[PDB]
Amino acid sequence: QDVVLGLYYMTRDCVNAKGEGMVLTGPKEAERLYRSGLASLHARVKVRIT
Amino acid sequence: KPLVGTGMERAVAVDSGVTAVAKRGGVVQYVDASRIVIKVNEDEMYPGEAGIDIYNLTKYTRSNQNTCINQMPCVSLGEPVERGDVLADGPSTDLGELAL
Amino acid sequence: TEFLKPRLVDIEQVSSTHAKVTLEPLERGFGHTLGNALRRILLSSMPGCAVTEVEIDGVLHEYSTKEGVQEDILEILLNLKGLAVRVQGKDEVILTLNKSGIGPVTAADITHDGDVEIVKPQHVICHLTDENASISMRIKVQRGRGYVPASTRIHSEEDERPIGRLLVDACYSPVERIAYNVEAARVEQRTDLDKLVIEMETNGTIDPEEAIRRAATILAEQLEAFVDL
Amino acid sequence: SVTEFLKPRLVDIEQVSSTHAKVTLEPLERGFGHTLGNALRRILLSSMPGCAVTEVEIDGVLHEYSTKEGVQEDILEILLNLKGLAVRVQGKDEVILTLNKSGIGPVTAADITHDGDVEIVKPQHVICHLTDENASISMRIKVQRGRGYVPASTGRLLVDACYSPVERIAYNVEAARVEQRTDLDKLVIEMETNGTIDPEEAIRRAATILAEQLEAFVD
Amino acid sequence: REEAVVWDILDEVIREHPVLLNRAPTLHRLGIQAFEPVLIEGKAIQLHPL
Amino acid sequence: EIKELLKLGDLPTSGQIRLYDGRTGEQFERPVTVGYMYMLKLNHLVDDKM
Repeated sequence: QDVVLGLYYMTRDCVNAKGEGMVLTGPKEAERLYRSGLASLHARVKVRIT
Repeated sequence: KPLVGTGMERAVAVDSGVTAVAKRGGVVQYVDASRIVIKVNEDEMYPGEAGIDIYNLTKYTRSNQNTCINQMPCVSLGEPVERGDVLADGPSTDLGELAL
Repeated sequence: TEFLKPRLVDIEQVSSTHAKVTLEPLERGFGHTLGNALRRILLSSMPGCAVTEVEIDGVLHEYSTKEGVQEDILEILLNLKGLAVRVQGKDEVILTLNKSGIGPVTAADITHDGDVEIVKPQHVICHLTDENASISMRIKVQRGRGYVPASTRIHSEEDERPIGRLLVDACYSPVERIAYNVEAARVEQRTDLDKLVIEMETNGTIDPEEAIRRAATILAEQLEAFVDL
Repeated sequence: SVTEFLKPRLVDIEQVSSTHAKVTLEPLERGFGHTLGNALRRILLSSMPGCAVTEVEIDGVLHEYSTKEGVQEDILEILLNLKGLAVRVQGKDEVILTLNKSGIGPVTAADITHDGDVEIVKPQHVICHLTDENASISMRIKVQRGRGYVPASTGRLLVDACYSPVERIAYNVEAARVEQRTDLDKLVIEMETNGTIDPEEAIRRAATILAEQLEAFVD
Repeated sequence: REEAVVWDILDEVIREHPVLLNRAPTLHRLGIQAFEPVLIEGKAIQLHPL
Repeated sequence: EIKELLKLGDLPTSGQIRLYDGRTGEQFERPVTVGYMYMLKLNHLVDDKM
């Protein structure tokens, strides 16, 4: 029950959020951004996925 | 104490028979966490009797669940009391209110 | 690369227990890093000096009661646990508490010593309720850090302490709550220089001018490994 | 023993690869694992200094909204890939490089104008693919030295600057014991860097900076 | 004597020896499972969330 | 009336406060409910059952 709540909260998306709309070169850079506080978790972004 | 209760404690803790209750009004004369002696006021003193009422509080004693049931005083030397007031808090009770 | 180093620009001892101290200047983020690292260090590892054992003249076990006292022996021990004192250059000390007469028994009744200082003399230990009532106890105080329960203590002493020595759980840590607030400072006509202000509520045994230095020393020595690679 | 806190001995430094390792510290006093790990993370991830591309000028294009032909990938993709480039710049604050390429084939980081003072740690870094017989590109790439990871908050084109070489650092604490207690912390630190700086020295630097910041109070 | 060396013996004996954990009422076979044990200071059995 | 009493104190009329994680110094996203709940230790302690 708790884990699914965590994943639901993590992968949800919001309309306007901090760090929205930029381009991230990869998932690692995204994570760094979040941990530096420069971006919100629910922010909409374009990341190069492989 | 409970911060949020329903006021029912002021009765449950009294009628439980576990707290020492002042039989008559009077003034406390001596307390030693074991025996509280009350100078029952002459308005309720019997003409020939002593006119001074003891209360031998029960200390650590095993209960049916192997718990301690000691009663501890709450009144102070020289404090006036009226008949029915809780003198010594029993286990799980404090200042006359049930507190689990 | 422009990093500045912090300096304890000011300390305000608002009370005997509550104080504030400002570290300035600090670059970006260092306010958070220092504020939290120092908060954790000060809450956890700060040494203090607390009561460890008690021995009252005519009692045998903590569950008993003394004649002519308003508080049971357990409540006397609980009150003693709250006593906070300083000791000057010793690892342990034995203080005698000799008292009689109707009235309270406060920390002032303890036999004062030149190296022992009580932060709050207005601490009440128990109430005597008889004219001839009297209590004498030999309180033992030890330095240390952290919290040492009596169960761990006696099982680590490895000798049988005599009957009549009661052991209380000591909470050596003398700080109660540490908050840090980061706010900008007008330095060098440039912004983004955080002034970290730490406000601490203690028992009053230690002065922040030494508390923060000891916390910083602890952090630096633990940091020695990561620079030792 | 009131001033005798335990000092860990590193169990390891499993360099799973030239970029990333699994530096583990053991043992630490309870509550010291996070106190050290989060502080090191907070240093590395946002305050480490390095040189990274911050501004770009591509030939005859005003904005990444414009997708110039001759290149398989678009200008936004070019900018993100150029952001991925790791550089080691010696003794300068900012530099302007020029990359020029021609012919049917990809454009790789080995083609930049090596000044000699500038070291491109990954010549094999692919930039883009040229899609014409006459396909040729030339661009002026600005490098600057700074600290941390500066976002895009600020014919030039801005790009996010990854000054800090640490691509990723994550740490865990776990139970470790001595002969009499199991309340102690073992600190497993993992970091992956861009490769300009080896991780094992990167953490050495991080601790360096922090210790310096602690200098005014410790005796 | 719970000698400190005896704990090293236990930490060596228990290395790869499974233990069966069996909550009751065990309606279905998934109620009995084997686990690799790890020593814990307390007195409660540490179970996995999943 | 709960709102009125919270207003009498300097406490937030919302009932929920923001908290900070002690390990990392970060602020939890979105406030959380904090208060004084009356808790009881039931007579089922483990040392009587292990």
